[PDB]
Formats: sequence, structure tokens, C-alpha cells
Amino acid sequence: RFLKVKNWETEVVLTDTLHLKSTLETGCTEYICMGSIMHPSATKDQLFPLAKEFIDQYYSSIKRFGSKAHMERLEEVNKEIDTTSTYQLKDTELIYGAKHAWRNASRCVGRIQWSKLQVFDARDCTTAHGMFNYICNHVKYATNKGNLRSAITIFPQRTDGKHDFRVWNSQLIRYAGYKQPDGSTLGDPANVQFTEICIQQGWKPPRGRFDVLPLLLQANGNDPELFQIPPELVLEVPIRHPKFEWFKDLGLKWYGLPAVSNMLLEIGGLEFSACPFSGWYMGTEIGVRDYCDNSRYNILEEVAKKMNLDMRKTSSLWKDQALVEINIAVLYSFQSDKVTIVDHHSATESFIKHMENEYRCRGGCPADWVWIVPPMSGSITPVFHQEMLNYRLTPSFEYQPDPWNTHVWK
Amino acid sequence: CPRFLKVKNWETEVVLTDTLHLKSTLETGCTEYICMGSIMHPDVATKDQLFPLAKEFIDQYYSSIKRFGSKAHMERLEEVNKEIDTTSTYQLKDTELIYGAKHAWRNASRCVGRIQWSKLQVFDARDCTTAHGMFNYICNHVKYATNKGNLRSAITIFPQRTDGKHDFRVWNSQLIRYAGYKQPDGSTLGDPANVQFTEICIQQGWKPPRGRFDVLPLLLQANGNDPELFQIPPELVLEVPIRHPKFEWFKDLGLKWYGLPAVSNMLLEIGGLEFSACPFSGWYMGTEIGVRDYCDNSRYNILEEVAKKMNLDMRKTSSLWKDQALVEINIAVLYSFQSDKVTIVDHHSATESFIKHMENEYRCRGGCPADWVWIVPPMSGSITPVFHQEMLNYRLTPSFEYQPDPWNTHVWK
Ligand code: HEM
Ligand code: HEM
Ligand SMILES: CNCC#Cc1cc(F)cc(CCc2cc(C)cc(N)n2)c1
Ligand SMILES: CNCC#Cc1cc(F)cc(CCc2cc(C)cc(N)n2)c1
Ligand SMILES: C[C@H](O)[C@H](O)[C@H]1CNc2nc(N)[nH]c(=O)c2N1
Ligand SMILES: C[C@H](O)[C@H](O)[C@H]1CNc2nc(N)[nH]c(=O)c2N1
Ligand SMILES: [Zn+2]
Repeated sequence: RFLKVKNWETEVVLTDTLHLKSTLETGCTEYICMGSIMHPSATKDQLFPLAKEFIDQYYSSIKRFGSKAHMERLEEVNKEIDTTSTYQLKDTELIYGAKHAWRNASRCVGRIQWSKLQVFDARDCTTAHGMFNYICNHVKYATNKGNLRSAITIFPQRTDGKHDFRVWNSQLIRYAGYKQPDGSTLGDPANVQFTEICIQQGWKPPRGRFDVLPLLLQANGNDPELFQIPPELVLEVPIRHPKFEWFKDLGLKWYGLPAVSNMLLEIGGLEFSACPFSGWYMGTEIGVRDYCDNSRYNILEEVAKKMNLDMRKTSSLWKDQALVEINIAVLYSFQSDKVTIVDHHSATESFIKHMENEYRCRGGCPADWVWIVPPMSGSITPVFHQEMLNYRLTPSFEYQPDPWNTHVWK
Repeated sequence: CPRFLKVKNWETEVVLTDTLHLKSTLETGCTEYICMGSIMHPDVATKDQLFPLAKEFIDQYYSSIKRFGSKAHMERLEEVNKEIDTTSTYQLKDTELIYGAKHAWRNASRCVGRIQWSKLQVFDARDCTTAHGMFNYICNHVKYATNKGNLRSAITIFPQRTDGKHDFRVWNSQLIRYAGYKQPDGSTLGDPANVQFTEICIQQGWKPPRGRFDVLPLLLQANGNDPELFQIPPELVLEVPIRHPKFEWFKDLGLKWYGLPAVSNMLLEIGGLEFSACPFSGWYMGTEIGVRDYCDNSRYNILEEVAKKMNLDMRKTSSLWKDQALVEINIAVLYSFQSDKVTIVDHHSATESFIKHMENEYRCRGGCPADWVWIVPPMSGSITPVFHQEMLNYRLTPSFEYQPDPWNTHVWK
């Protein structure tokens, strides 16, 4: 069936047909919906029709379905899944698969940009040193002195599971987290385990509040190897407030490049277990989640302190107030430093416009309301009132297990 | 379909285990291939359909009172069975009616207030025959529930559906709302959400004050007859003028709201019986007024004007001027209600209470259906605990359900 979705602020209805192409499960059933569950729990035979499907839609996107090039490519790929138990994507197929995996990313509010993706082929990589070189170039290229650019670096695909390339850092740039004897936590509490793994691998912690973690890179299934990203490549922003001059006295900085490196890019049944990818920040990512989550940098109490706010009852909304000012400061700081950043108002607008685009040109657009709606001021952004359908289109980015839980050390 | 599903809180690491989902009934609208989790809304029952629905609810009731399989239990089954067989329907005992209503609330995935589910005053209005009588019942409901500002949750249940052509309906989507008036120049006065309903009332004979905050009359339908207009006595409608603990100019905005939130357009289903008129009411979460009623674009849209008197940079959206005004407005709403000692809960306290409720439910009941999209507050989501809480959504019965707007289905006499 065709399926409709309504905006309840504008009463616009859209018709979704694209969902007829999904296959991967959502995690729901008729009886139970798991829309708020963050993670719902190949051979010659399995791989080919997946390969067939992806090739088919590639040659369908470039208006050559059934062409000679297409037919032979199907043969070329079949012959190769026989005699290697896998196959290699053409360069044009790599780029297309990467952009469409971003276009299919239900949880990403930035997808208006999906076709502007710089794709770095690192499938010739063989070592962690190789990986580090590739990642440094990625970082430098995508940072671009504050004028950020979207990029993905794709390393060798999985073969047998034993010989997997992995970036072990969940993201390319993060701040260390230190477990104090006195119970509390220095740095970023979300990372503390990873930070400990780096110390245990030989990293020398400065034990500051904002210590860029080293890269931990695994190439072809071997022990990961530590590498320090050259600091000149790691662009950072001091957070100040345009009215509160005491705000700089808080000591807050964040990095400019958001870059996710723990995910699995899947194209034509092939699995790229290492594919760090980056864009630019929506302010709330930093101002709300990183800084204000109780399990994170947790500064709300501190900020409300300097704002002299009455903090005895919840109903004074002191937490709310402090939150808004923290985010004003983050948006201000990046803007002041000509570092690319988007506010949640602008970003959500863009995504509603992008949805329109996809429904019109593509017949639907899988979106995850839970993730798309910003973590503050929800209903005063336009996607709150926007019904969305969620379904899994492929190529996609998938979660994969943390490497330190599957690795056989040496 | 697995026997034990697990949900995680990502802030606290707490994992909970859900078994109650096994007792799921109707569809969510979701499938293996697609999720309708953010979709707002994804001729009677036969004898054969009603029996297993009745026995289901009846078994459940005698299970709750720890008399499952007892004599009284089998006797009740046999009596209901007989009644459905002969009269094509059946009547609920008062005890069952009351259990059923509290459980429809308990089962309501979109309600963050469910920690109060067992404190519910049920008014049995199934002896009602006329709209005048419906008006009487609803007035008593409002007075009891309002309680001079010390609100109390209540539901009034009117007679169940019979053939389909004799439904009792409150035509008001809620008991107390403000009129909306479309103007010739396309502007709107009052509450822009209620324009359609306001025009219906005016047609039915209402003389509109054409104001910003005009409490609508009730439009009531008894036994499938044409609805009738009644004016709620003003002394029964408790109201709160909005002021700010700091900004003395806030009161100059001329804003106020009513104290009693009371949903009247839903259908209550118990043991396969359909109660098409069952107005129920509790108390407000501050954000319902301060964020949605006051700041939704298609509603009272006061953000711009509030921002103006706050003197905020309104040219750059990255100044977050909207966000700044929103907090202050919800600060004023909460403040105004507390001062007039009218019961209201802030989104922080409510969501925390609900996490404690949900945890208790998992403990004693093996689950607690919840609709994350509705449960998370429309401001400051992530700084409230429910944001980080994985939930599972499924339909347990007894339940509140949506039903068509009656003006779209009514056959005019
Ligand atoms: C270019 C600017 C971009 C913006 C403003 C943006 C915005 C966002 C935000 C705010 C999130 C939520 C992150 C979180 O809550 O952890 C997200 C998620 C995501 N984005 Fe984007 N994004 C951008 C670029 C990209 C790019 C370049 C890719 C891939 C090539 C991408 C793919 C994804 C994926 C797969 C997720 C899901 C992350 C997860 O599941 O943990 N995005 N995006
Ligand atoms: C006692 C205080 C209560 C509080 C604080 C509370 C809170 C809320 C809130 C904030 C919502 C979202 C409303 C919206 O955005 O439209 C809601 C929805 C709902 N509540 Fe409660 N509620 C309370 C009592 C009740 C009672 C007594 C019942 C039924 C017996 C009930 C059943 C429901 C239902 C069925 C919904 C979904 C409404 C819909 O689908 O439009 N609630 N509640
Ligand atoms: C799954 N939740 C835990 C987390 C996390 C996280 C941490 C970081 F240090 C950076 C990002 C970046 C997320 C992101 C990715 C992209 C491509 C763009 C963007 N704006 N944000 C996420
Ligand atoms: C379906 N979405 C549109 C709507 C609406 C609505 C309008 C109103 F004037 C009052 C309430 C109150 C909702 C509610 C019910 C109960 C029982 C408690 C509570 N706090 N809020 C809802
Ligand atoms: C349990 C729930 O799914 C979880 O808290 C989600 C909610 N929405 C989110 N939305 C974004 N953008 N990022 C997140 O990490 C989350 N977390
Ligand atoms: C499309 C989306 O489902 C819709 O805007 C929902 C979002 N969550 C909500 N949550 C509550 N409590 N009330 C609402 O009206 C809505 N609206
Ligand atoms: Zn679902």
C-alpha cells in the first residue's frame, strides 16, 4: 500500500511509496513498537542477490538498467563471488554506495547535504600506519581551517571476520575520561573505559579536562596501534557568552570536527567495518548532550550557580534557563571563530525541506523522529509536528559490536 | 514474540525486562518492515466477537482480586455468556466498570501521569438518557474534579454503544476549551485550533462573545439524537491569570488559562464494550500550556510578542531568542498556578515520577507500555529522565482509543 504522513502544523500530507523497497527489519512488529530502542537485537549464496540488488539500483540510478555494462557487471560479480567468495566494488559504485548510505540514514537531520560527500578510497590500506595517514588526511581535508566539509574514508571491507579493519575510537576526536580515586570523574565520563584502554596500551595521559584521545587503529585483524593526531590538525573552540563575560571563566572548549568512526557501512552485501565519516556540528549536540547530560560533562548546576538562579525547586526551571544560555554560547563561539556549526532551528528547517525533496523525487524518506527532534525546545522546531515513517533502505550505516569485545588479542 | 524483551536507560544503565508485551492485543500500526511510532493516528461487535473479549476482561478482573477460577468467577462468566447469548451484549458490574476505567488509564501509553492511575473517581452515568442529564453529570464532574483548585482525577462514563445509531457523544474534544474565530482578513481570534468546532456551535445556536478566551459551550449527544448546547456555569470554570515572578510586564499580555484538563473525545473499551462518551480529567503538566497551547505556531503563537518585550536579538535564529522566551513563559505559567494554589506539575517532576512508576510497573506487572514520542516533554527533552529511557509500545486492553469526530458521522434528525 501507499502510506501517508501528515505535518500537524501545516497539514501537509505526503505519500510514501519508497518504503516498498526496504528489507532489513525495523525491530517492530504489529504488536510491539521498538521505535525508541537505540539498538534492536556472507557466502556465495547469501552475497550474490544482495550484490545483484545493489548493482541493479546503481545502474537504475544512472539510467542504464539492463544495459550491456550492467549485464556484464552482473556476470563479472557472479564469477568473482564464486572464485573469491566475495567481490570488489568499482570506484563509481563505492562513491554511490557511500552517498546513499548517508541518504538512507534515518537518524540524521543533516541529510539535505547527502550528495555533497567527499569519498576517500582507502581500500588499498594494509597497516595501522596506513590508516593513520589516511585518517589524518581526512581530518585535515574535512576540517579545512573551520570551513568544514563532509567526508568519509573507506578502508578494506570485511573478509572472514578475523582480518577486520577497525577504528576503535567511537569517534575520531574525543576527550579523555579519567576515573578519580575520590569517586568523581575528570574529562568526559562517556569515554572513561576507552581512555583506560589507551593508557593500558601505553598512552601518557595529561589528565586534563580536555585531552584529545589518541587514535587506536586496527588493520587486518591485528592488535590496534596508538597514534597521536598532530594537534595542528585538531581544531578547537573556546566557548564564551555574548553577554555573560564570566562564561569564559568556566574553562569550556569543544572540538570542531564531529566524526563517527564506529559504524559499519554496508554496500551490496559487502561490509566496510572501518569508515570514519564527518560533517559539522548541530549546536545542541554539544550544548545539550555533551555538556548537560548528567552522565556527561554535567555543568548545568555550575552554570545556574554563576547565573545566581534559585535552585531549590524544579519548578523554577533553573535547569531549563541554564541550558538555553549554554547553547547560545556554543553557537556564538563557533560562529565567532568562523567554524561551521548549525543551530537546531535552521537544521530542522533544512531537514523538512529535504523531506519534501525526497518524497517528490524519490517517493519517501526514512526518518527517525526520536533522533531527528532536537534534545531541547522540541515542539518549537518544525520536525516535532512532522509525522515520519521509519524503514531500512540499503546501502546503510549499521551499528557493529565494540572491537574490544570481539578481538582476539596477541 | 520472544518471552522476555529488554529495555535500557542510557543515562542510568538500568536494564528492565518486559514480559507484559505478551498480553498485547490490537495493532500498533508498525510492521517488520516499517515503524509508525511518530504517526498520531495510524457498525458494532457480533455475539461471537464479544464472548472471547468479555471472558478476557472478566478473567483479568477475577485475577486482580485474587479470585481466579473461583465460584464467583465461573458464575460471572456463565452470567455474561448467557447475557451476550440472549441480548447480544452485556452489562458491567460497578466494580468491573471501575476496575476497567482505572486500567484503561493504566494502559495508556501516551500518558506521563499514570503514577496516579489507581486514584481515579469513577462516576457511573450509565443511567443517563438525555443531554440535559449529560450536562448535569458533566457539571458535577467539573465541580468535583476542580475542587476549588485542588484537582482530583475523575471520569464520567455514559451508556455503552448498542447498535451504533444510539451513541452518547461529547462533541467537545475537551470539556473546557477556548473558542477560535476566523476573521474576514484571514487572521484568527481566540484559539486557532478550535475554529472548526466554534463554527459548529455558532451554527447550533451559540451566541459568541467573540473574545480571546471564551469558554465554549458543551455540545452533547444522548442516545444518538442531535446534540444540544449547554453553557457551563462560569463559577464552575476555574481560571488562572498568567504573571511572571520577575517581569511585571508579563501580566500586561492579557493571558490566562483554565485549571482543568479534561479529554472528552475518546472511546473507552472494556471487555469488548464501547463507551463512546467518557470524559476524563486530571491536572496539567506546565508544558502543555506554556509550550504547546501558548507557543505552537498554529496556536496562541505568543513567542514573537514575548520575545519583543524581553528585548532579544530576533534577527539571528542562532541567538536562540525563541528558546529564551519559551523558558520564561513556562516559568510564568508554573508560577501563576502555584500562587493561586491550583494543582500543576512541572515537566521535571512529572517525568521523574513516571520513571519511578514505569520501574514499579516492570517490577509488579512485568511491563509498562509507553509512547516515547508523547512521553518526552516538548521542551528540554534530554534534561528529563524519560528521554534516556528506552520504552516499548503496545496496546493493552481495557483502553482509551480515538474515534471519529461525531459531526463527521452523525445522521441528522
Ligand atoms: C554535514 C553535516 C551533518 C549534520 C549537521 C548532521 C547532523 C546529525 C546529528 C545531530 C546527528 C545525531 C548525532 C547523535 O545524536 O549522536 C546525526 C546522526 C547521524 N548522521 Fe549526520 N549530520 C551531518 C553529516 C553526516 C554525514 C556526512 C554522514 C555520513 C556520511 C552522516 C550520517 C549519520 C548517521 C549514520 C547518524 C546516526 C548516528 C548513530 O546512529 O549513532 N551525517 N547527524
Ligand atoms: C492525574 C494527572 C494527569 C497528568 C499530569 C497527565 C499528563 C498527561 C499529559 C502531559 C499528556 C499529553 C497530553 C497532550 O500532549 O495532549 C497526557 C495524555 C493522556 N492521558 Fe494523562 N494525565 C493525567 C491524568 C489522566 C487520566 C485521569 C487519564 C484517563 C483516565 C489519562 C489518560 C490519558 C490519555 C488517554 C492520554 C493520551 C491523550 C491523547 O491521545 O490525545 N490521563 N496525560
Ligand atoms: C550514539 N550516541 C553516543 C555518541 C556520540 C557522539 C560523540 C561524539 F564525540 C561525536 C558524535 C558525532 C555525531 C555526529 C555525526 C555526524 C556525521 C555529524 C554530526 N553533526 N554529529 C557523536
Ligand atoms: C490530541 N492532541 C490535541 C489535544 C489536546 C488537548 C487540548 C486540551 F484543551 C486539553 C488537553 C489535555 C490533555 C490532558 C489530559 C489529561 C487527563 C491530563 C492532562 N494533563 N492533559 C489536550
Ligand atoms: C532511549 C532513546 O532512544 C535515546 O535516549 C535516544 C533518544 N533520542 C536521541 N536523539 C539523538 N539525536 N541522539 C541520541 O543519542 C538520542 N538518544
Ligand atoms: C508527529 C508527532 O507524532 C506529533 O507532532 C506529536 C509529537 N509528540 C507529542 N507529544 C504530546 N504529548 N502531544 C502531542 O500532541 C504530540 N505531538
Ligand atoms: Zn514502531
